[PDB]
Amino acid sequence: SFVKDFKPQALGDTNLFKPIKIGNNELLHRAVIPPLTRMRALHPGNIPNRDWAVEYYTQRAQRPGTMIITEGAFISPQAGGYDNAPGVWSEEQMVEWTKIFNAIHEKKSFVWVQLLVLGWAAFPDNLARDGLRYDSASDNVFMDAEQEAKAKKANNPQHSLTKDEIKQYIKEYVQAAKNSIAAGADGVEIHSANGYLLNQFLDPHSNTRTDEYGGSIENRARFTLEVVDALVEAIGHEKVGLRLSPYGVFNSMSGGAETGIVAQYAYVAGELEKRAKAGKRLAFVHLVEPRVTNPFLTEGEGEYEGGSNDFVYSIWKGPVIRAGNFALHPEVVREEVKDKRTLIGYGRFFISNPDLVDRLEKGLPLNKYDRDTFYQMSAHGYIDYPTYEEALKLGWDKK
Ligand SMILES: Cc1cc2nc3c(=O)[nH]c(=O)nc-3n(C[C@H](O)[C@H](O)[C@H](O)COP(=O)(O)O)c2cc1C
Ligand SMILES: C=C(C)c1ccc(C)c(O)c1
Ligand SMILES: [Cl-]
Ligand SMILES: [Cl-]
Ligand SMILES: [Mg+2]
Ligand SMILES: [Mg+2]
Ligand code: NA
Ligand code: NA
Ligand code: NA
Ligand code: NA
Repeated sequence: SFVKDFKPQALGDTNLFKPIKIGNNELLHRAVIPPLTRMRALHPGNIPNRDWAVEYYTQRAQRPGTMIITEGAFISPQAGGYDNAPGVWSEEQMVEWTKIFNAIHEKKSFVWVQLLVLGWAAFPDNLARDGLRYDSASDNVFMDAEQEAKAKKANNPQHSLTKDEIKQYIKEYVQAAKNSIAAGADGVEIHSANGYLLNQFLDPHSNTRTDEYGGSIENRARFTLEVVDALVEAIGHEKVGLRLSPYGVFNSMSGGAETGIVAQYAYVAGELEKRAKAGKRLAFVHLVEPRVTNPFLTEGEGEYEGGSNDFVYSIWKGPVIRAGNFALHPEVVREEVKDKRTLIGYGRFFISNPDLVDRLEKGLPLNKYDRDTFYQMSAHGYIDYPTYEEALKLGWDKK
């Protein structure tokens, strides 16, 4: 069905429908598919779904010139811990990714691989089964009681990374980025948001380290920036973006309750701008808005009103993608895109609307999403959401 009480607005008369170049890609509009974990990869081997993933991405690539960021993809076994999320370290994975990238490109759209390392958000028992560590910045602060207890029961207590282990992750990010480009991706996004490993280093709640990787703003940012630099060197700044969620609380990050949080993220933005001014400007910075501090919560819940991401624009002077409860708020998007370097990521409603871009241009009703199938091993709720035309044929204008 369509979302019941939504009053759509046509956004075709806004900068959402003006072209923009991101990295090497000439986008034809500024509605971006942000990374969306869907848990259809198959075990063993974290293989992108051999039956459905091509079709899923093909559907969502249908508007020419769309930028798609993939679901988070693990850079190595040690970076993982969800059996049904994909990786980008093996030949068998890349065979499937190549098909996905080719399909997106045949629709004249673009694809950026999000590179994911879980840290304390991983399942410690899956890691133990596979002989892998359960990693984070620290060893004395935990995501939650259940994770701590699972790790202990698995004889895999949370481990504070050594400097050598950090270097090994950086090597894996580099190789994963290389693999992505070689298989045909247009670029990569470094996931430093939503409480995953890099964010666990950025945040003073999760990072209690006293070495060069914690204990100050500069030190907490060090791992993220080392990954940025390593990828810029390996595949070029024009093929690298970075995702941040300054106000996020998902995965037990601090959010605005931490009075130093804006400074921490302002420092990162400043370091990116310094690199840009020195000739190595990232393709984009992707920000999760305080509009959504926790994406498990229905739109309108978990909104933090005590902060804005606008500070980033005073610092970083390149493209900015913003995501968080924008599909139901065309009035907010209409104002944000007046800034000429702002793109809008639409997450949950791109799950349920493969033709979302047409619907945004033309002010059409939106398909309601089905949260129950966000992570199910099924084509249902993955590749069977209708286009607007198909929905009319199903009678959804009268449901
Ligand atoms: C099912 C689901 C999966 C997600 N997976 C990812 C992910 O892999 N990487 C990531 O950075 N964010 C992920 N997110 C966060 C989204 O990219 C997005 O920031 C968030 O849902 C807010 O935007 P929205 O209100 O348009 O959905 C996910 C969100 C949902 C609901
Ligand atoms: C909001 C959710 C459900 C989510 C899932 C996976 C990742 C990598 C993420 O960043 C966020
Ligand atoms: Cl509804
Ligand atoms: Cl799992
Ligand atoms: Mg110990
Ligand atoms: Mg159901
Ligand atoms: Na309208
Ligand atoms: Na099938
Ligand atoms: Na401003
Ligand atoms: Na249905």
